[PDB]
Amino acid sequence: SMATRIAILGAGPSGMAQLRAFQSAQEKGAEIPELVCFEKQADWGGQWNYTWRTGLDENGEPVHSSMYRYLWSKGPKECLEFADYTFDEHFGKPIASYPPREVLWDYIKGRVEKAGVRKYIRFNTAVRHVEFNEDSQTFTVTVQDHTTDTIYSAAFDYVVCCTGHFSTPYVPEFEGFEKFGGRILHAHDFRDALEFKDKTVLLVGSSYSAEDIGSQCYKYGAKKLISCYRTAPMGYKWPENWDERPNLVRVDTENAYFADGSSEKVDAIILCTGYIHHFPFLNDDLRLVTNNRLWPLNLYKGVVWEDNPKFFYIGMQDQWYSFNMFDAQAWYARDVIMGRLPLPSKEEMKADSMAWREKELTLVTAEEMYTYQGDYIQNLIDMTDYPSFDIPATNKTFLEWKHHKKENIMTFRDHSYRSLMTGTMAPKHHTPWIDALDDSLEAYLS
Amino acid sequence: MATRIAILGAGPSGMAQLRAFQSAQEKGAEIPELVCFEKQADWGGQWNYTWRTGLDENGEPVHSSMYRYLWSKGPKECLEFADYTFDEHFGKPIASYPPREVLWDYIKGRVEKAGVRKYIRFNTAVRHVEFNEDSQTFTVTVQDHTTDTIYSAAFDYVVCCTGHFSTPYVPEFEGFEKFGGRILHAHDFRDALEFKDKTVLLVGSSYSAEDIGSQCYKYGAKKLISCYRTAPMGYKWPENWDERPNLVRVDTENAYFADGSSEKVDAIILCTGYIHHFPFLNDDLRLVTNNRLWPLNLYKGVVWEDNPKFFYIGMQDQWYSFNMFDAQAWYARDVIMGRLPLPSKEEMKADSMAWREKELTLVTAEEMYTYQGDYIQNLIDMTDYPSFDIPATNKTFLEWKHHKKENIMTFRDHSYRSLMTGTMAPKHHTPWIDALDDSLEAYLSDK
Ligand SMILES: Cc1cc2nc3c(=O)[nH]c(=O)nc-3n(C[C@H](O)[C@H](O)[C@H](O)COP(=O)(O)OP(=O)(O)OC[C@H]3O[C@@H](n4cnc5c(N)ncnc54)[C@H](O)[C@@H]3O)c2cc1C
Ligand SMILES: Cc1cc2nc3c(=O)[nH]c(=O)nc-3n(C[C@H](O)[C@H](O)[C@H](O)COP(=O)(O)OP(=O)(O)OC[C@H]3O[C@@H](n4cnc5c(N)ncnc54)[C@H](O)[C@@H]3O)c2cc1C
Repeated sequence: SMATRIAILGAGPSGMAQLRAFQSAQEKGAEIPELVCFEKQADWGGQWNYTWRTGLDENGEPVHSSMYRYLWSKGPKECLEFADYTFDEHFGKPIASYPPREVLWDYIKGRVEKAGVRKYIRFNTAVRHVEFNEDSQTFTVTVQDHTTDTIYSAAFDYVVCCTGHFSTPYVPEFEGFEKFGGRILHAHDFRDALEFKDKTVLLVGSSYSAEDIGSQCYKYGAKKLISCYRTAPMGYKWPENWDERPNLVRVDTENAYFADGSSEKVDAIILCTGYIHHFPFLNDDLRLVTNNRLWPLNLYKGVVWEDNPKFFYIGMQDQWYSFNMFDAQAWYARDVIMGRLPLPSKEEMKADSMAWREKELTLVTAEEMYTYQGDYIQNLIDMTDYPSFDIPATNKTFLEWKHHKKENIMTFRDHSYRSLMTGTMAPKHHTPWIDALDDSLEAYLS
Repeated sequence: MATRIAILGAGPSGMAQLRAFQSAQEKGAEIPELVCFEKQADWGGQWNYTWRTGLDENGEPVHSSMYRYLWSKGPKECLEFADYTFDEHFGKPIASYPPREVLWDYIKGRVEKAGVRKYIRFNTAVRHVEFNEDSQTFTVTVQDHTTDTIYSAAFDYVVCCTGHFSTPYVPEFEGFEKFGGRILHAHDFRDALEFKDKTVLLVGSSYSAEDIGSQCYKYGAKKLISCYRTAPMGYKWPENWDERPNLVRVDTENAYFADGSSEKVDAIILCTGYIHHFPFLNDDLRLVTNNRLWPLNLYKGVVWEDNPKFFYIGMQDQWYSFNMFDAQAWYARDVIMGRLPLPSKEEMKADSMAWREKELTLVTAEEMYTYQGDYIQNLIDMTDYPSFDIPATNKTFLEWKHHKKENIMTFRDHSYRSLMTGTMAPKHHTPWIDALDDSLEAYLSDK
């Protein structure tokens, strides 16, 4: 109805938030651009759409989801609630604070099922190339539609990139991998923990993947777990059959050797070494290059590409906050696309981003980090009609979560926190984490 | 010479393409400028083994489907280069079914001698090829992973040598989303010892199934089941390996089959083939076909009929391999160089149709490899590729077929005669089943 045409790449949480932002503005009576969203999977959800598939999907594209069986929320759900679609509204009842994948998946779909935005999406279509033409001032987006096996392009006035940054593995090599006889994989290819039942598992890395894949491995009966770190130990007090050591240095037919001179028989090695920002459809003029951090550079307000401000990136930061961060972002992007918030000059954009980067470098403690992100989110929601929830109250919730993890890393998921949107407190779940062997939504909600 | 060629990939076909040009210039011709792009850090293609699975370190798809303990699948006598013999490379006779590392060494040998490595830009992935109608040139856009830059270059011709056995065809079966063992495609199979003392289901009834089964067996898998969609492999298997009708569904631990059987299974390996997948090509340049002896739209099986400045090498199914690619690369070379002019689109189409009509006739393995030999024969008669004896190579194939029928676990223990040198291969020092060391070093010593 407005003259322009927008392309949204990806229908993960960020892609869905972006459609939702437009749908919301129009429901309040605005005229909005034409929307096309492209998604390579057959259904929306992004990471949350679980697949048994590993490696390359059935059309030959990279498998996107890194999620595995038995995965549950990693932080209080109370911290990732939508300000415009509460947990109360979706579920009709109170539920525990750390829901399984399927439940959280259900929740986010619910919002966009209600919004009726599914119709903007062309599923099973992979983005191949985006180019900007200087003379028309438009982007040409080329895609492959895998349902018809045709490749075609279309012209757009703005492009919002919502393709995530936790799907292309960073996989470093260690000496002797070419002759190790057990399995080597990246966290990205981890599926069923029962595959590692009665086995000795090495996890390389000291971040969330290593904490969590370790825990699932443990909880489903891995015989022994070794996890090893490059910089500093995770530092949690692990179960009896799990130990932390200095980094792996080499491997041979059955054995792993470590930097402290230890050595051990190992059955499988899981690289929990993170991901890279990888945009294979973008040229150097549009393509973001960064490591995982709270403040990537060259994004104004963390979302506008400074070299071509008709291009936007959603959710490319590291994530303490997640779902409502993407909303705050998508709402911003929407508003600038729609002319409601004009942009400053390239010089001020750069100055502003530099200030944000300066402060990022200041940050030492987990507490400072999520607060920094809250400060960021706060800035965004103040500029748009996103409902402004209570950021400091969400920070306390993060703080409590931090503590519970320290107390006992195996039972942090058994606690409860209060919604910052509704005020409702979460009930205890009906089963302790360690004993809830059934990841299904059906079991979680009975 | 005025023009500029882009060669995509430095596997056996890419290397053959470089070698054809180098050869022509060694006999005194002026050749085009050459750029070859390879995404891996070394040449060899499938033969360059990687422990990596899924996506490689730059984020590109892992290319090699090869696994530890792999050896040649047919007589080496059948895949010898007519211009670089096994005798010349190795300085001695060797057995007929060499390991991966040994064949790898042999093909690199030819191009190390030719000095063509300097044309290649390694660690560079091809992203897009476009043809511009107004300049009549191709713009090839690539990412260099050493510098992390994306750039383009203009070319007059493009030869595509990126292979067709690297993007898995992976079908879904009911209940995969809840099975608790591993699911993988043959593409991701690396060490057989990962399946020691385990029960392994192999879905499929072709070469991957035969060979991944055999490796699994030979390295001590407890039990093997292999199931087929159309017809059984039909070989007489070991005692802990059986063939059944197709898998229908799966649950937490169990596999159920079409004949009503059911079994506890540890790992499922899909041995279901690959797809021709060219993610850098638009519909005007992109070949779409299933695995076969005669894909359609390739004139002489190499020239893209819709834009004859674009060429495809090694896109057929492979009885013959390495010297088929040479026959082709030499043909492509000669057309690109002006030595062989092309007919009209109409005759290209008519000729291709005739070849396809015959491909539909083929029933027996013997007819199939003979067809391919007829095809190869046609190509080498048009270029100065040395014409070896195709009928003699056909016999070798035929003997190989027999040995496989007699005993599927000892076909690799036989020996055949080179069709290039006449030399007969010696017996290997170790029976296949007992040769647990896949290394070049072990294969070439005398114990
Ligand atoms: C293993 C794991 C566990 C996590 N757990 C939690 C958690 O418990 N809590 C939490 O808050 N966050 C968690 N996260 C963070 C997660 O990043 C966010 O929750 C959320 O998934 C961000 O979604 P997104 O839309 O930005 O990207 P994604 O969820 O990755 O989705 C991006 C979309 O882009 C599509 N796409 C990509 N490339 C193309 C292409 N070339 N063409 C077409 N479409 C394309 C993908 O198919 C996908 O649908 C987890 C992440 C991982 C990897
Ligand atoms: C598991 C397996 C076992 C086999 N065993 C035998 C055997 O024993 N005997 C036999 O005769 N044949 C065998 N083959 C057949 C095999 O196809 C040929 O031997 C030979 O490897 C074909 O070489 P190629 O150059 O055509 O393709 P490939 O060997 O696949 O090489 C193609 C090259 O293209 C490069 N490439 C692809 N995409 C890009 C890109 N986008 N950008 C840059 N570079 C790219 C690749 O990295 C690779 O180097 C086997 C095949 C498989 C899968």
